[PDB]
Amino acid sequence: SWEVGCGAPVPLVTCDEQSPYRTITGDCNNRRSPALGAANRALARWLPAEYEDGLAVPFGWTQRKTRNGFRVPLAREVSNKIVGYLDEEGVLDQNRSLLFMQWGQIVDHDLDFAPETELGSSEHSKVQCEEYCVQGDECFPIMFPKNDPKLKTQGKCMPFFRAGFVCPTPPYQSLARDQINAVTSFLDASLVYGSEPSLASRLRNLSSPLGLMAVNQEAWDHGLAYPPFNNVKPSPCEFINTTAHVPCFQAGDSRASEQILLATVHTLLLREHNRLARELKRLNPHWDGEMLYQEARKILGAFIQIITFRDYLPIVLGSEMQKWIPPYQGYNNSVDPRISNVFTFAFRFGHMEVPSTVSRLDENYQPWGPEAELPLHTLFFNTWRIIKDGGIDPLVRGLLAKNSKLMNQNKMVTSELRNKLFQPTHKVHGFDLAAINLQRCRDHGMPGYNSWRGFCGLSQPKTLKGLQAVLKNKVLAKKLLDLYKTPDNIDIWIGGNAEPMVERGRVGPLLACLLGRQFQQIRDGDRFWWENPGVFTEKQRDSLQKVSFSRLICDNTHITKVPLHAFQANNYPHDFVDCSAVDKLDLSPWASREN
Ligand code: HEM
Ligand SMILES: *[C@@H]1O[C@H](CO)[C@@H](O[C@@H]2O[C@H](CO)[C@@H](O)[C@H](O)[C@H]2NC(C)=O)[C@H](O)[C@H]1NC(C)=O
Ligand SMILES: *[C@@H]1O[C@H](CO)[C@@H](O)[C@H](O)[C@H]1NC(C)=O
Ligand SMILES: *[C@@H]1O[C@H](CO)[C@@H](O)[C@H](O)[C@H]1NC(C)=O
Ligand SMILES: CCCc1cc(=O)[nH]c(=S)[nH]1
Ligand SMILES: [Ca+2]
Repeated sequence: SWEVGCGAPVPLVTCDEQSPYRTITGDCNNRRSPALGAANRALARWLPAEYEDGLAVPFGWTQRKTRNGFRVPLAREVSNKIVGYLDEEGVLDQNRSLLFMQWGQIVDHDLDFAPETELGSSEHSKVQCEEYCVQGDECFPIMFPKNDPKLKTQGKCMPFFRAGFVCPTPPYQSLARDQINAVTSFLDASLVYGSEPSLASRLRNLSSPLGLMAVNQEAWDHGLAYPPFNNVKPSPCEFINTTAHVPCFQAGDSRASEQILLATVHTLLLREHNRLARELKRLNPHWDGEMLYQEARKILGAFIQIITFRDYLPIVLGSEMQKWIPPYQGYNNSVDPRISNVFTFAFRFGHMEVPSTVSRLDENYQPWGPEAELPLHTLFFNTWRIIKDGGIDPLVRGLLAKNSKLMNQNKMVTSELRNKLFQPTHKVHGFDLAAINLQRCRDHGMPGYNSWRGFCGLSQPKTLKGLQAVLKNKVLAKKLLDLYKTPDNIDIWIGGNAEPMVERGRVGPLLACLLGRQFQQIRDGDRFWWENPGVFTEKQRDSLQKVSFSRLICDNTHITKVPLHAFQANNYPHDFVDCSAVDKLDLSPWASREN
């Protein structure tokens, strides 16, 4: 513990407190310590950072300094040697829908973002990074090992910039460098309304006191809306299809359009907002557009929070759920609702659930179109497919009917992601997320696998016979030790995901513990949590207890047949049923009798 903080977070804000609304920035959630949970501030450090210089230097950066007596293996090599796999045969989760994979990234984006640093624009310094792959300052290239096929096709490194950090943008001394978390730690739909007032505003429709969110002009989904277009260029969305010339979406989170399905749900969530703002004016026609806005925004929030804690997490967590998330017992102010720096690495167990393809299913859930099933790698920043081909409905059916990819040690991340990822400003569909995840753990200064085993009060294996036992996988261990000399150097992401999944869940014991407390801290520490008295009425809570993704789709698309359990893999037409048989959100409890 040194000092009271570091510079670069907005010095002064206000808290109306009497306001029964969340700020946009997340300030004023907590009267004791305002900035807690707030956007554009440092991620929380549950354990001390770890760097070659103990300050701002990532491990491996040096080429001589070894970690714990050994050099760290290149990210790209553990990815290839342990993470890669060819055969997509048999990798689907028999009981997890694609929706299952698709809510984690939605939730992930509500909760955190490490702003990646590229700094200036007029930059050849960017050219130095990718073309020549020059190490230095914030560029920190992932070199390819020998015998790396990409080698013959994309020079000798995948560019990779470090993550933003508190105080300077340049590194400093006398304190461990902390990465920034640009969104709000709370589960407050800040991936839809923004985390900066500036954005929140331009995101709204202010030309009508209807409390609506802004929607697109140039196009519609045969009646329904589409988020406005992110006006700035270049546009990775245009790049993928210059002919199409269709840009990315304007939404709270800046990552909204990374892959088609994500913008799919982002669209459903935006519709849901207006949908309410409309009905809130039907029942309460005496409110100002501001109120419509904040009430809808309030409502959309508990929804996210319900789906997430009620239906999502109990199956991600399984048997270690009620351990870390025993039923609600009140808003504990002494709780740090800040998102941990190592949580942002722990939640991307969500990558190993992403399957290689994405299909558009017709209104009878047979393949819509002749190119009905598409390769996932053609869907990064792909908005033209939605707009100029099908709309949201087709893709929403595949979300309900298609499976997610089950995690499996010999088959961890699909090539659409391992070899063919795409990245803005980069013109090639040749990126490795797995490697980026790894180069990332270092970039932040993550403690190694065993510091996290121990911290979670779990056996921290020292040996090879010691490791095998814990993953229950003989050769994954061998491979790991060969690549990572000792369990202590294994970068956490793969370390955490390398464990088998716990009873009924989809994550190993370590991630179970890392996630457990982080979600227990977003709730307990949320002054605006939908279940805490004050924030909602018993008549209102009652209503909120009825929501369902199924309903979400029914209210904001033209689908008709849906499954009662949107996540438990559902098959058609057996598991599917009509919208009428699906409970709705009664909006009666919000109405105000003016007299
Ligand atoms: C493409 C990508 C996805 C799907 C096709 C995808 C999916 C997920 C899910 C389902 C997650 C959680 C359940 C999840 C979490 C996080 N991701 Fe990931 N993701 C795709 C692509 C990316 C890319 C690119 C990044 C950037 C990584 C970097 O260091 O540059 C990425 C990150 C994350 C992440 C870290 C978030 C943060 O704190 O900034 C998750 C928690 N994903 N994804
Ligand atoms: C780029 O986007 C354009 C714009 O839609 C696409 O052109 C269409 O693609 C399919 C062809 O199978 C059908 O929509 C039409 O036959 C095409 N129309 C036009 C205007 O050509 C094109 O498919 C995309 N191609 C790339 C580079 O992805
Ligand atoms: C704002 O709302 C008005 C009133 O319905 C509507 O005419 C207009 O299209 C909306 N603008 C945006 C950008 O949503
Ligand atoms: C899927 O998981 C749920 C858990 O709620 C279970 O009840 C459902 O029956 C399961 N069905 C299948 C197809 O495994
Ligand atoms: C580290 C940045 C986080 C991130 C970016 C992105 O584009 N998609 C996802 S899921 N996460
Ligand atoms: Ca948030």
